[PDB]
Amino acid sequence: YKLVCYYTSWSQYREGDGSCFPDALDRFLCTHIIYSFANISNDHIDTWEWNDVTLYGMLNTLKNRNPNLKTLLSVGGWNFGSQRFSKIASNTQSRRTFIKSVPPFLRTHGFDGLDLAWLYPGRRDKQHFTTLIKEMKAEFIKEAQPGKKQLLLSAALSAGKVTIDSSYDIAKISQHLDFISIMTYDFHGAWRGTTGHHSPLFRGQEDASPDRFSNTDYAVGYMLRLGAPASKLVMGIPTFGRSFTLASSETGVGAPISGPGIPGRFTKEAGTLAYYEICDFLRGATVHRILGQQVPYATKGNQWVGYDDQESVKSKVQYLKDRQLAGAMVWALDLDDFQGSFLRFPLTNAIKDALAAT
Ligand SMILES: *[C@@H]1O[C@H](CO)[C@@H](O[C@@H]2O[C@H](CO)[C@@H](O)[C@H](O)[C@H]2NC(C)=O)[C@H](O)[C@H]1NC(C)=O
Ligand SMILES: COCCN(CCc1ccc(Br)cc1)C1CCN(c2nccs2)CC1
Ligand SMILES: [Br-]
Ligand SMILES: [Br-]
Repeated sequence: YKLVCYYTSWSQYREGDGSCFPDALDRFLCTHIIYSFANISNDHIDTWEWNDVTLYGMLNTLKNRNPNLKTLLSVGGWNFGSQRFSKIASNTQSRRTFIKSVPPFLRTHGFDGLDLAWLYPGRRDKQHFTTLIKEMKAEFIKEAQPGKKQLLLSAALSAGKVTIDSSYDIAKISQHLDFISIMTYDFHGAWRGTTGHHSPLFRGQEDASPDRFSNTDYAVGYMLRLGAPASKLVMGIPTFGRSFTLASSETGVGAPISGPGIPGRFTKEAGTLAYYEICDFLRGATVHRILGQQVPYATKGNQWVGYDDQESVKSKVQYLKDRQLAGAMVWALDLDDFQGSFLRFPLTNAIKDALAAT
């Protein structure tokens, strides 16, 4: 089984024990660690943070004692230009420039592959996205024909049915990618103005859910139905939770809200909490496991957060193995309890143990 784990460079700037650098990562925890994110500048792949070369080194050092560990560099994100990615994929000139720039950059900085995290191609760039993936794979094939270990090509794909329908040609890009990480979190499941778990495993109670596609099971089944081999499918599991400010004494799935939850001390973003922030939050809170959805939420005062814990990620790993998928993907290592402030990496270690069947 694959255990694909993301590291985010901006996590270095977090205060106190939130500060996360690649040397805090257990070199044996994951089979693949993906560094997020790299830039596209002048139609070339390039660094993003000022100390990216150094952090690259800290990350790829981890393979010294661990030769099986593979690393990829992720390009894209949600604070990208996105028009830039479309320009590179649509403009043939920019496309050849980017594709040619990638293998030497990766070899120079010690990465074993590239990860595409374009969010999102859209209706206009579905075909350009397919072309980009095909020609990227072709250049990787050419670069290593003289008996070199071939560069890997992966892609993080949305788990949202609408985005999947408008953005991806699944059966075509699946034959070129080494694996597909399906982002089975950030689901916009709940009715508007209402609490909902952002990463439920199953639909759960039928009349308590606005639609059928806003759950992990549906997204995995759909991507399989569209022609993605199970052996190339890596199911994403979040080490973060989605939070809401309650508007009433109702604390269940479906309760009214006035907006996003209060930002955590370390990540400082309304509506989201890192898992260690959630561990701090759990002191004094009540945890209810959503019966049909197999994931927990925790409530305290006017605060509601749907998250994943050790039991729920064990359940999700059992799901992916029953489906015979390639493994699990984790977003993100720096959002797990990496310093063990509440052992270390509790959620990712739970995923890793659960991946070891029986
Ligand atoms: C990522 O790449 C983009 C594209 O080259 C950079 O955008 C330019 O940044 C310079 C410096 O601030 C500006 O003067 C230009 O006007 C920008 N051009 C465009 C088209 O956006 C961006 O700075 C890069 N980011 C990082 C962190 O390296
Ligand atoms: C409002 O946030 C929406 C963006 N979501 C969540 C970001 C977030 C997490 C924790 C905190 Br605390 C604050 C923000 C990301 C999640 C993972 N991501 C990818 N996974 C694989 C490749 S790209 C897609 C977008
Ligand atoms: Br419909
Ligand atoms: Br359907």
